[PDB]
Amino acid sequence: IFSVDKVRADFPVLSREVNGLPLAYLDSAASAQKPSQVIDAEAEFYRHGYAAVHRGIHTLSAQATEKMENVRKRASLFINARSAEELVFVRGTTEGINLVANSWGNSNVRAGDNIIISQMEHHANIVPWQMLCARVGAELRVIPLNPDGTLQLETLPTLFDEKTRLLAITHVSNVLGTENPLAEMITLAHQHGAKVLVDGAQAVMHHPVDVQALDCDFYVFSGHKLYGPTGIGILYVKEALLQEMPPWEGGGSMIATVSLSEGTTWTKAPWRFEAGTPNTGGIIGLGAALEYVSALGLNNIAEYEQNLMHYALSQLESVPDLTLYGPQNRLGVIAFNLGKHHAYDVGSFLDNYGIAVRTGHHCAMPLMAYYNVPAMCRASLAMYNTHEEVDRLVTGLQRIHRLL
Amino acid sequence: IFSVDKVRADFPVLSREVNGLPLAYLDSAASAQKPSQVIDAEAEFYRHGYAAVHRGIHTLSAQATEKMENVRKRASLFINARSAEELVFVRGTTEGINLVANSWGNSNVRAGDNIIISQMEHHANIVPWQMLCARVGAELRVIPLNPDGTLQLETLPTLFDEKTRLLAITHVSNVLGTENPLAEMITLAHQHGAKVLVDGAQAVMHHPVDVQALDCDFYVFSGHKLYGPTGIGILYVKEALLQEMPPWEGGGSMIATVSLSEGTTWTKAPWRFEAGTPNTGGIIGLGAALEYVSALGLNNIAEYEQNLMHYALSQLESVPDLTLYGPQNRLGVIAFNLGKHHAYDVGSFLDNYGIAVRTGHHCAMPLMAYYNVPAMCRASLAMYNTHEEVDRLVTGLQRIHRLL
Amino acid sequence: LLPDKEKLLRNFLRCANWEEKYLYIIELGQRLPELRDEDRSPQNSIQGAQSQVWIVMRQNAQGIIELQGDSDAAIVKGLIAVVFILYDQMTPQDIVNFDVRPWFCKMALTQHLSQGLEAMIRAIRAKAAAL
Amino acid sequence: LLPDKEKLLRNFLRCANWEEKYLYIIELGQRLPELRDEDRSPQNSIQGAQSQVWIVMRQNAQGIIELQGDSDAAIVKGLIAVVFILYDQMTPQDIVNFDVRPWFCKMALTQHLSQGLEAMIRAIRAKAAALS
Repeated sequence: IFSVDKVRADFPVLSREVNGLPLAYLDSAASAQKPSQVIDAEAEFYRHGYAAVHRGIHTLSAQATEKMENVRKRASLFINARSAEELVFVRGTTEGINLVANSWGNSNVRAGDNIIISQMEHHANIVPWQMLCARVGAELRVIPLNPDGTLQLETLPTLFDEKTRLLAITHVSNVLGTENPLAEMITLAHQHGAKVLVDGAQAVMHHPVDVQALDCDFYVFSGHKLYGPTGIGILYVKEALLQEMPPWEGGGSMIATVSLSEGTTWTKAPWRFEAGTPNTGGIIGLGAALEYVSALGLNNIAEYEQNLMHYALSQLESVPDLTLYGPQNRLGVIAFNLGKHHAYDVGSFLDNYGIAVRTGHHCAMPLMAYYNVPAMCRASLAMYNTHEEVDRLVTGLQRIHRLL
Repeated sequence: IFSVDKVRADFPVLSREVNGLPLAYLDSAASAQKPSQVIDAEAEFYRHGYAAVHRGIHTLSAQATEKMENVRKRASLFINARSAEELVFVRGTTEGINLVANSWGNSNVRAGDNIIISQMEHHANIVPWQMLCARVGAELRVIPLNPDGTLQLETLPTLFDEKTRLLAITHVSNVLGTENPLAEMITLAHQHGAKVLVDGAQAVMHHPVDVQALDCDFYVFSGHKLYGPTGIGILYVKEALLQEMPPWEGGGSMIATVSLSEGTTWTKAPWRFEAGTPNTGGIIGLGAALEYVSALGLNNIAEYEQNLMHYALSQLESVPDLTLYGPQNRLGVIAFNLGKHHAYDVGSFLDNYGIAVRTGHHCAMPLMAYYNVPAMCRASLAMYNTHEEVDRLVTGLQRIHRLL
Repeated sequence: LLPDKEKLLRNFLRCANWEEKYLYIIELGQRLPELRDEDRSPQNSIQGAQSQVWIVMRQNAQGIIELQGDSDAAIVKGLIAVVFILYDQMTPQDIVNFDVRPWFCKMALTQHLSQGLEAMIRAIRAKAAAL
Repeated sequence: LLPDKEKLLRNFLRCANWEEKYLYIIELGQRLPELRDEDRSPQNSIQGAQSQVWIVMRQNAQGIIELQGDSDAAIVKGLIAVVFILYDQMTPQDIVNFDVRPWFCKMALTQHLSQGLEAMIRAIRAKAAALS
């Protein structure tokens, strides 16, 4: 079984006092706290074995390169990819989506084509495709939303045509916690000739993800949202497509020869999309966090998180004039608004009570405009949050409702 | 004054045994070891105050945003830029040069123009400009090298012209240790209406740098070579030239608005080129590293480094058939070959003596080509390298020559 | 109406805790007169405060400046009112040369909240200097 | 001539320390038959070996694989020699199915030195698989 006490024992920030009170971090969706294991992994790699990682000659460099490739293999086993050479290291889901849009996009989308996204999509899953459409001259069609935070799938027949090139969809929505039918939408997309990219920046930390079961052609996620360090993230690409995509950033490592009179040639897959010195410590920490989460078992995490979400949704009914956004079966996050009170005030107060929630548009403004609001308050229910923190949040919401 | 014992004290890696023998890390020019100060700044930030940094409403998030911006100010004051808003966080010198070439290149370089590089440039300062000249159909021009590894400045007349848009030069060469005259090149390039980009990745860690005394238009450097964490790098840009450049990566935070019907509007400088979540941990560590170095004082460090370099050059005169590349007034790195023996074999034997030196083309194939060689060995004398390591290298080279 | 900077700072320091201070700010914002729907336009919108903010400045029948404001956020409107108080009954030059810093320091706002108020003050000072 | 994998492993484990083992690799490289100037072309180049490595494989009159190579790095050439010794007198299927991991385990070449060796093994297995 799962024991949130032992788990919280490992995150040191969970001992901070925010504004004179013990901190209750409810913004893991914005970024997850890192256990002591990941901090120590990174810091130890730094202390007793740091060196360059470009197949160097001396022992330390070759060991560091081995370590980085082992981390890549662990990450490939995580999502269940066929080959470790189908995962590229990036800065995060944002840079991964940009890379896919520039590399694969600029060579696979032209004038007259069209790209399909959802109205719930994060800005990271919206802006790159807009830039691409503006560059090549393609159309961007949006999957509408239903009031309950789910996709109007019945509109799919009128959005996919012989010219649909890509479906960039979100796995778990970082605002509504909705989970889209990835396999079915992906089957429909593959029936037309349009690839599929999946933004799972929010889905990985809750349940197991199987890039071969979804058949998605691109999958992305960020490391700071998986209890690991920042600056690192994973972009999985089907080997078939990845072996044919040109290079994005240009420099050292990703090349095979560099001549000022005979041109330049590029290296094989994964590395061709990893210019300059990679974030070695970040990769060490990301592997450490992967090992941690796997040791805890994603299914126990998901069971605990679903029970905690049900408890919190039951408790938030005793808050008058609260308005929630998303389906009942949401994951990880609750978006809401306390009466006619602006989200900024609800959040400022909650934080003055030591409670940390995110307030505003959450890099998902089209969602806001759909919902006819200017902002929302999101709270994250991570694996290290307790029922007592849910009670503190309901308490703060009720006291704010009174005082306002 | 300086004291290398107390300095080595802060480097845990400098107590590691390689192949059974005390390590002598002479590969800092490919990557510098970190003092426990940087490791610990990053670990403490992860342990006692981590949170997303997007001007979050809760205390941890606002504190983290202030920490990142204070590190940005420390960066701007290190190189001595006018404004802290004249610096952008990137992953490294490679990504920074790619960004300069894509944001500022596509709009300031048209067909018919010509860019000017040098024959000793790193690949990160060669590949981006080649890709750019391919995208816009411009011509790439090169400043040749003299036998002594110094630039043939005389050939500047036949290279600069009214179509010359940019001069991309390296402050110090990672292979020869040569230090090009940046001020005069920059004056001559500005007289031709050409901007100047300076890859100073090998210069910031040996002596003080002043982007106003040089008047360069763009400056780049990476932190993993600055004794700081990986995946973090500084791109300085002139405020005038920066506030006009279009945004490169698209995502969250770097947008003022994101409308699927009225287009996407951008946000002001630096933050326009910081898509998605920035490496907060890397940035904290880079602040720590800058603090440590500033404490040690670049002047004392340069004194000790020139002393160690002159000692190493005096002691290497007793190694038979040793060919050195570069001028006598080099900084940080010695590039050599041992007789006719290949670089890989010398490096391999040295490694098995505990001596970590790099072997290969050092991401500078045109340099290798100019020197009629297929590869060199490079040994870097950092601020923590002693005389004993110099003697060990000399003895190892002697033994390698006798045995081979 | 709104109290003067003297009574404002006094009644603020008289607050017993930070909750009372924040509620007093929300109330001060509540006191601000309603903004004309015409003035609630982009030409009068401010940016950088994380919430919609409108601030219109105009010289009355004299060289004196009159300020109207609104913000979709309660505490933001309260800060608008605090500013209006600090810049109450002053000509463009008097606003250009008035040091609001010691007032906020004696109110300790940056230590309990920080940049949106700075942006509002900058916009008001830009208007006053243009005048 | 080059020793068989059995004699190779025996003589290598007979090495008292490591310098002898590295010079034995260097020598084994120095025993290879020279490479035709025609075969040292970009069509026979191997990447990831941190040195210019040429390797050519071809089936003779039978279904037997005949290998040749060269490297501007002595120890890389010795690795070429050792890989050739391990894969000697075999058809493409024998090459694909043969697991070479335990021989390296018995000679300890990744704990001493090994990624260019991985590049060589992968390229040879790719040629064998394309042939079978």
